[PDB]
Amino acid sequence: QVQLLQSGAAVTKPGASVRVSCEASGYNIRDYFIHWWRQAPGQGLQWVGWINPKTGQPNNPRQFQGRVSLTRHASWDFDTYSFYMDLKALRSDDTAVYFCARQRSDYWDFDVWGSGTQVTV
Amino acid sequence: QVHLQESGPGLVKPSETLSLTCNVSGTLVRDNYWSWIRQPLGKQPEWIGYVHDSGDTNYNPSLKSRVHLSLDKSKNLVSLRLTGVTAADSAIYYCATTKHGRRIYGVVAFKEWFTYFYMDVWGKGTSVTVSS
Amino acid sequence: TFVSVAPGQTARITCGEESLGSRSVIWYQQRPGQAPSLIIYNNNDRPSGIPDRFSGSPGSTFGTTATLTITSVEAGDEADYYCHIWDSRRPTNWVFGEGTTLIVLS
Amino acid sequence: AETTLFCASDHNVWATHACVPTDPNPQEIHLENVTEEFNMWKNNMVEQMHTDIISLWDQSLKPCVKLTPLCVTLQCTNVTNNIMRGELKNCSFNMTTELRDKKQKVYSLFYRLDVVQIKEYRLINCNTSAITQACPKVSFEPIPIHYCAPAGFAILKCKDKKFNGTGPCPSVSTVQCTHGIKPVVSTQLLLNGSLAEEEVMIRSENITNNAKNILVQFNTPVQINCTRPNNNTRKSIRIGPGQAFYATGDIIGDIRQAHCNVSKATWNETLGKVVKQLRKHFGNNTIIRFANSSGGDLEVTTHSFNCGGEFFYCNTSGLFNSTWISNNDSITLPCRIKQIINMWQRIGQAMYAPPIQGVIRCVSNITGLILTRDGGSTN
Amino acid sequence: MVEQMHTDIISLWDQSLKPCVKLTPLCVTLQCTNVTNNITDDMRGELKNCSFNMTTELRDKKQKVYSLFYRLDVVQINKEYRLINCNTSAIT
Ligand SMILES: *[C@@H]1O[C@H](CO)[C@@H](O[C@@H]2O[C@H](CO)[C@@H](O[C@@H]3O[C@H](CO[C@H]4O[C@H](CO)[C@@H](O)[C@H](O)[C@@H]4O)[C@@H](O)[C@H](O[C@H]4O[C@H](CO)[C@@H](O)[C@H](O)[C@@H]4O[C@H]4O[C@H](CO)[C@@H](O)[C@H](O)[C@@H]4O)[C@@H]3O)[C@H](O)[C@H]2NC(C)=O)[C@H](O)[C@H]1NC(C)=O
Ligand SMILES: *[C@@H]1O[C@H](CO)[C@@H](O[C@@H]2O[C@H](CO)[C@@H](O[C@@H]3O[C@H](CO[C@H]4O[C@H](CO)[C@@H](O)[C@H](O)[C@@H]4O)[C@@H](O)[C@H](O[C@H]4O[C@H](CO)[C@@H](O)[C@H](O)[C@@H]4O)[C@@H]3O)[C@H](O)[C@H]2NC(C)=O)[C@H](O)[C@H]1NC(C)=O
Ligand SMILES: *[C@@H]1O[C@H](CO)[C@@H](O[C@@H]2O[C@H](CO)[C@@H](O[C@@H]3O[C@H](CO)[C@@H](O)[C@H](O[C@H]4O[C@H](CO)[C@@H](O)[C@H](O)[C@@H]4O)[C@@H]3O)[C@H](O)[C@H]2NC(C)=O)[C@H](O)[C@H]1NC(C)=O
Ligand SMILES: *[C@@H]1O[C@H](CO)[C@@H](O[C@@H]2O[C@H](CO)[C@@H](O)[C@H](O)[C@H]2NC(C)=O)[C@H](O)[C@H]1NC(C)=O
Ligand SMILES: *[C@@H]1O[C@H](CO)[C@@H](O[C@@H]2O[C@H](CO)[C@@H](O)[C@H](O)[C@H]2NC(C)=O)[C@H](O)[C@H]1NC(C)=O
Ligand SMILES: *[C@@H]1O[C@H](CO)[C@@H](O[C@@H]2O[C@H](CO)[C@@H](O)[C@H](O)[C@H]2NC(C)=O)[C@H](O)[C@H]1NC(C)=O
Ligand SMILES: *[C@@H]1O[C@H](CO)[C@@H](O[C@@H]2O[C@H](CO)[C@@H](O)[C@H](O)[C@H]2NC(C)=O)[C@H](O)[C@H]1NC(C)=O
Ligand SMILES: *[C@@H]1O[C@H](CO)[C@@H](O[C@@H]2O[C@H](CO)[C@@H](O)[C@H](O)[C@H]2NC(C)=O)[C@H](O)[C@H]1NC(C)=O
Ligand SMILES: *[C@@H]1O[C@H](CO)[C@@H](O)[C@H](O)[C@H]1NC(C)=O
Ligand SMILES: *[C@@H]1O[C@H](CO)[C@@H](O)[C@H](O)[C@H]1NC(C)=O
Ligand SMILES: *[C@@H]1O[C@H](CO)[C@@H](O)[C@H](O)[C@H]1NC(C)=O
Ligand SMILES: *[C@@H]1O[C@H](CO)[C@@H](O)[C@H](O)[C@H]1NC(C)=O
Ligand SMILES: *[C@@H]1O[C@H](CO)[C@@H](O)[C@H](O)[C@H]1NC(C)=O
Ligand SMILES: *[C@@H]1O[C@H](CO)[C@@H](O)[C@H](O)[C@H]1NC(C)=O
Ligand SMILES: *[C@@H]1O[C@H](CO)[C@@H](O)[C@H](O)[C@H]1NC(C)=O
Ligand SMILES: *[C@@H]1O[C@H](CO)[C@@H](O)[C@H](O)[C@H]1NC(C)=O
Ligand SMILES: *[C@@H]1O[C@H](CO)[C@@H](O)[C@H](O)[C@H]1NC(C)=O
Ligand SMILES: *[C@@H]1O[C@H](CO)[C@@H](O)[C@H](O)[C@H]1NC(C)=O
Repeated sequence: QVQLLQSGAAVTKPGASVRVSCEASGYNIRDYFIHWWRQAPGQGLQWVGWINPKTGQPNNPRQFQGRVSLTRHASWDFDTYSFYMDLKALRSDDTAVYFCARQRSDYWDFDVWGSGTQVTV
Repeated sequence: QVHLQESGPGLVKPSETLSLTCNVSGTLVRDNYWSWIRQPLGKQPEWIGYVHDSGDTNYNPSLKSRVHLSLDKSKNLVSLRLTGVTAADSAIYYCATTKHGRRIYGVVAFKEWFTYFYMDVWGKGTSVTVSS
Repeated sequence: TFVSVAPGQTARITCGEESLGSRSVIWYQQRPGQAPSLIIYNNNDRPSGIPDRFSGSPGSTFGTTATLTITSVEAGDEADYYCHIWDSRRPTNWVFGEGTTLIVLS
Repeated sequence: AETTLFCASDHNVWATHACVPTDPNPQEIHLENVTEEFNMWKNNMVEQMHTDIISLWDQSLKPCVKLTPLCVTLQCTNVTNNIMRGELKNCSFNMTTELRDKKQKVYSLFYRLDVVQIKEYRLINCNTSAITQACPKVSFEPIPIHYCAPAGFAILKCKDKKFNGTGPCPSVSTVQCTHGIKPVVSTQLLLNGSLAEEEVMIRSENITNNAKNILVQFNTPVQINCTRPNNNTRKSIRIGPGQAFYATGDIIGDIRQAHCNVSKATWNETLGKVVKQLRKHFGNNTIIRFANSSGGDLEVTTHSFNCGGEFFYCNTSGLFNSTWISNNDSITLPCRIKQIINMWQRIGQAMYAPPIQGVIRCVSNITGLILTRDGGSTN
Repeated sequence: MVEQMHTDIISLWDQSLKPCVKLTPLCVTLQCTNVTNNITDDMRGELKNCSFNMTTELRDKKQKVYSLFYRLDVVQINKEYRLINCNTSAIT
């Protein structure tokens, strides 16, 4: 039962910050990366960045650099893994559905995705 | 040469502000660090803060809000106002001059140093007493 | 404290607590009925005009009390001695050290 | 094929007892007209070495004292100092005396990374794991080990220089076993390793992929020199019958921050070679930046390693801060020491590295880097 | 053969001592008097009647119990004693 349960939708004013949770369970979370994607209304998908669940190391592009903080929290006995994505300075262009997929193997084959969190600004 | 002359009331009541005024001859006030030292009779001296331009002042934590130092560049004078004096304040006062330094002991970029002051030359003396 | 030493002999003055860090001791000297006067700063660096007879223990040593050596003492050095201490691992001491009275037998 | 190999080691955590010593002279046979397809990413020797190193760590840590009573409430005042940041904490606590019915109020000097608040603090690992003190006599100095194949197997070495990590190797030799691998446990910079032959070598499993790290191998070493200038005197506290705990009792003066220096004149033009070899892959016109660190755990944001028995965590934000365009001063890296170590990314088995008396110094060789690209970068 | 025999004997001793119980609670403060033996002058203290609190099946409870310990087995800390090993090692 590979589950990537996300949090509820949030509405936030410009200049404030938001956090999106991606509570993960049902597999070896440490083995596979977690890639955050954002999809604007109507437009195609876009890459927010990946996080390694072992070392907590993120990797964001130049566009999202300095404004996205990808963190992970490991529960006791490694049963659940709450993956948080924090956006610092939201703008009008930041409204989107945020998904958090898992990278199963080196093909970047995202087989499990979160339900998606609608962030509106 | 540097000459320091201090003049004050001589006798001040308790809870009444004391104004001790020091005149320097030999160098300009803006070019040196000015210090005040109060020595109780039969005891050690006690540094009660120093004053300069650009707001470089640190006073004694005991006499934090009591003693205040001011400078007069045109007259070449330095004034001290001590508020709320008590019987323990009756002491000899000297108006001296500090030349700072830097005792470095580390990497410097990590702020592993401290600045130390010392009385290069001395004043004359003013044994201000308090009578209730 | 009181210390008495004959002329022409070394006198050792200890003032303040034990060392704890990189310490800078400034040794003053107050004559009777006179203002204090600098004789040593930075534990060895005498100011201009002061005699070179005086010396001080270096601040690089840890756990040792500050020591002022006065070799070949004369009548002029019969006076008080207050040491101002600047330790890196101690906040600023706005009160001078416990004075020591050097008394010459003459 | 894959097979288990043994050491050839010439007190340490990397025990030389339960595997054979070295041959007096290596036997190297140059196989002429042989072109074998190597692939270091699917190499099983790496996995066997990782498992062996973990096993040696476990067998070294196993017959030594468990610090079970230390997870208690700690009255932690700041250590005597004038100051910005109180890194060292003077923590007092009730500890079990060798008699079970008696207690002793003792104190220690912990680090800020080892204690979390609840003035009442507690050790960082009380929530997640049990703790085992490392043995004071046992040293963490890396020692060379050569992994040698059993009978019926052979080890092929690629003597060809300029060798990419994957693909055919025109110059193959067979060796009985390897050189001194010297297992240094470090992040963000490879220390004490092979120094290449011709030019800086960039190796990654897929260059296009970001998710996979980039291993850079240097020509000449970059000398890095550390100091923990604090004294950090050690004192023994008998926490039970035959069980002793080594605490930082006091510090002789100048509480100073630990640091490792790199030369600026060497690290510059070392990064010059690195950006030249990287522009060899990403085109001859792209500007190549180096940035601080993306983020993550403390072991990854900081160049973490073991110097002289103490675990350093150097910032290295001044090293990797450069922009490169196509056309005796030292970089001082402030490091943070830590005693509660969770090695091999394992939760459940922590470790208390004891204090080392006196001052400690690194003089080590940076012989490589680990990097990760930033992703994105469409055109 | 001597070295191998010695190593085998020590390992047999350790293997026999492994599954047995650990007496870490026994390192406590013991009130020791003399066992009733008239007054034998010297060699009177060779057996000491020592009382101590011991743990029970329930961790929250203790019990006052007594036992006869030899003089060589104990060391004084006038009546407070402890087992001689309590600073050097642990007993199985
Ligand atoms: C990584 O790279 C950095 C940068 O290069 C480097 O930082 C350096 O750290 C050292 C310590 O490791 C610092 O050295 C101190 O420097 C001061 C200042 O020395 C200068 O100025 C004096 C004149 O005031 C000159 O004579 C001198 O040549 C220098 O120009 C000194 O105060 C220090 O020495 C005293 O303190 C030590 C600690 O107690 C004592 O052991 C020593 O004997 C000295 O005490 C004596 O002198 C005192 C004078 O005030 C006196 O009061 C005492 O009684 C006693 O007689 C000390 O040497 C240096 O400042 C840093 N340099 C820079 C450029 O930042 C790191 O070390 C390096 N790390 C590695 C691993 O390489
Ligand atoms: C023990 O620790 C204390 C506390 O940290 C140190 O005292 C400090 O000493 C430094 C260095 O002299 C002082 O900094 C100086 O202050 C001036 C500004 O002061 C204002 O701001 C501070 C707080 O920021 C207030 O406390 C103060 O009242 C004022 O409002 C600046 O003018 C100074 O810069 C100039 O001087 C230095 C050296 O003289 C030069 O390097 C500079 O370039 C420049 O010329 C300077 O920043 C600081 O204010 C002191 N703090 C306090 C609380 O008094 C002790 O030095 C230290 N002692 C030992 C023995 O280790
Ligand atoms: C990369 O390799 C270099 C060498 O190629 C290596 O430098 C070595 O570091 C060690 C560890 O700090 C140094 O050994 C120490 O040196 C001094 C002087 O002899 C002593 O204080 C030490 O002895 C004490 O510590 C030992 C360890 O617990 C105890 O066994 C011993 O009984 C003492 O208590 C110790 O010998 C060594 O001098 C250097 N240099 C060499 C070998 O040339 C460096 O550390 C390596 N880098 C990494 C990250 O591993
Ligand atoms: C055990 O305790 C640590 C702290 O000692 C917990 O880590 C904290 O997690 C909380 C979660 O809300 C964060 O606010 C803190 O930022 C974390 N720690 C620190 C040191 O800043 C850890 O999650 C706990 N482990 C459990 C409950 O399994
Ligand atoms: C850590 O704190 C302890 C608190 O006890 C300090 O130990 C005291 O040090 C003072 C120094 O003047 C002595 O008078 C006391 O007797 C000491 N108490 C005990 C119980 O030993 C200790 O010095 C502190 N250490 C540091 C490095 O700050
Ligand atoms: C990235 O480098 C910058 C400095 O170039 C560091 O960012 C600072 O971090 C501190 C500590 O969290 C903050 O108080 C500052 O506000 C930050 N400055 C800026 C300009 O953002 C950062 O620490 C480096 N990253 C790592 C992992 O070391
Ligand atoms: C690593 O070093 C960098 C560079 O010194 C630190 O970034 C500075 O942090 C201070 C506060 O500690 C800020 O005021 C500066 O603005 C930062 N930026 C600079 C100098 O460019 C960084 O904090 C250090 N990292 C950690 C984790 O301590
Ligand atoms: C060892 O001492 C214990 C007391 O600590 C003795 O036990 C008592 O013996 C008397 C004998 O008259 C009984 O009446 C008590 O009820 C016993 N009290 C207890 C068990 O708490 C014991 O006899 C002594 N053993 C010797 C001298 O061999
Ligand atoms: C102790 O250190 C903490 C953390 O830096 C600081 O907030 C506090 O003011 C310090 N207390 C004293 C008495 O120095
Ligand atoms: C140690 O135990 C005593 C028991 O009365 C308690 O009052 C004290 O606070 C404890 N000290 C610590 C935890 O440092
Ligand atoms: C290794 O890199 C070199 C230099 O770019 C390249 O020519 C070679 O094909 C690479 N190896 C493989 C197996 O692709
Ligand atoms: C590192 O230390 C060695 C040995 O003391 C010295 O020769 C070298 O110059 C140092 N290098 C630095 C500080 O970069
Ligand atoms: C490093 O060298 C390059 C030229 O190769 C120069 O542009 C750059 O400023 C240097 N950086 C340093 C010394 O930090
Ligand atoms: C990065 O390098 C530039 C140029 O030397 C310098 O101004 C800047 O402060 C450096 N950043 C850090 C964090 O050291
Ligand atoms: C550290 O302290 C010891 C105390 O015995 C002293 O001998 C040693 O010199 C100190 N270290 C340094 C570098 O001064
Ligand atoms: C660093 O590299 C030089 C040159 O290869 C070598 O001679 C030296 O032993 C190395 N030092 C180490 C590994 O500490
Ligand atoms: C009996 O026990 C006491 C302690 O209670 C001991 O000091 C003494 O030597 C023993 N012998 C006699 C004869 O009292
Ligand atoms: C045993 O426990 C009781 C409980 O009240 C205590 O008074 C007594 O001193 C203890 N005796 C020993 C030998 O520990």
